[PDB]
Amino acid sequence: VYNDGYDDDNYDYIVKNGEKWMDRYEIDSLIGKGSFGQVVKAYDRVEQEWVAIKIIKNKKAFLNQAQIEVRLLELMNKHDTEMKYYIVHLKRHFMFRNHLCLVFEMLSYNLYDLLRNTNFRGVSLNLTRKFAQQMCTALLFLATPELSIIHCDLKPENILLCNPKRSAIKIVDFGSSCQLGQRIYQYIQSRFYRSPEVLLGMPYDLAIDMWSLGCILVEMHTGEPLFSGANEVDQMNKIVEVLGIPPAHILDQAPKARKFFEKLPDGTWNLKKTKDGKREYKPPGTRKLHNILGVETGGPGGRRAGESGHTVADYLKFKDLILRMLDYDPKTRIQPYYALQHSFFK
Ligand SMILES: O=C(O)c1ccc2c(c1)nc(Nc1cccc(Cl)c1)c1ccncc12
Repeated sequence: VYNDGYDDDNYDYIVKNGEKWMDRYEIDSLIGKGSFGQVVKAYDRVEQEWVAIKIIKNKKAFLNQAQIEVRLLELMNKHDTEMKYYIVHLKRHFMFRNHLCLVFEMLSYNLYDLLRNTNFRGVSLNLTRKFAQQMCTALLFLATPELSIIHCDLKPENILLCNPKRSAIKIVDFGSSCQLGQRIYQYIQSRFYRSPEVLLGMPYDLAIDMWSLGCILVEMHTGEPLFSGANEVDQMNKIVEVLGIPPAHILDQAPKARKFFEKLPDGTWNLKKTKDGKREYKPPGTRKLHNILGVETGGPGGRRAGESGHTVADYLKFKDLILRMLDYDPKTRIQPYYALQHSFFK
């Protein structure tokens, strides 16, 4: 009784291995499920190639959002820049049995899958560098004036390997993305990678992606997330643990500022008083990124100690660029063009 027997009770098209669609697509198997719906592996009998079909849920709310996602992907293809090689390519889309389907290029595993293969010990600084450089290029593509696309959900699971034996990557899942101004949501990023301006309920631009990328690169080398917030309040505190109290000029304009801080008569800002009055966090700015990365002590947990490619100078450059991506001020946060000119990329 769900789409004449084609959908389950959760608005998802029941994937039948071996089904042939529109005499063109030979569906192989289901790759995985997400909030939007499902992604399946399929062969295009026409192009004689493998593709990944993103099947949106048969529900108005999910359809209306995937329409924005399509227009954003089509607008990206209208700009034949080399930089969109770090964005996944949408080949075509169609409606099949009341489902909007997006035909993407076939890719490999996501960066979180990669971290799991290292037992979350992390990948090398050289690999992290290559991930960083491709990602800043992708962020610079979206920063193009005619585009001005905020991704809004950058996270390791949204960065895919083109091939499991190489370092090339592509950003996927633009389902939460918007163009500047046309921002429609206030609760947009994944907690672990949520920018302080979003946490504080302030206006946001394309810089929120840069913040997420900074959190991604640190996790890609250490293997564990930089800010493991169990909720919005725990998230904002774990950031303060590393970067200190947000500057007074940002907190003076944050609608949600009193969710995490209180203004002392001094004219200064400080964390709220936990009800229990107990210690759950380190004092602000006392959990140093210097020691998180193991700059002078052999890398994250001393794992890279005595190994090529992880010199003290290499970490000093890495820590500097990361601290520029983790700038509280979205207007001073390093932007993709100048991030690419950072000495960390030599
Ligand atoms: O959203 C996109 O733009 C998007 C675009 C391409 C892929 C994708 C998502 N997700 C994939 N895999 C995947 C893995 C787990 C769960 C889900 Cl739902 C999907 C995948 C695999 C291979 N090649 C391309 C893709």
